[PDB]
Amino acid sequence: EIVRTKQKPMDSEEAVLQMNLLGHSFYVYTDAETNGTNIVYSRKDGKYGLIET
Repeated sequence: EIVRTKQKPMDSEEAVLQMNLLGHSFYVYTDAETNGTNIVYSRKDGKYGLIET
């Protein structure tokens, strides 16, 4: 419910909320304290996963 434009930093829990509001399987964003690019995504067993940098 808030995007920049195809072609703000948040923590893991907030990215997941955005990931689902849009209905995506993964979401790329910038981390708050590290300021690095992270990726949260849904795993098959229902749990969430996160990739760093």
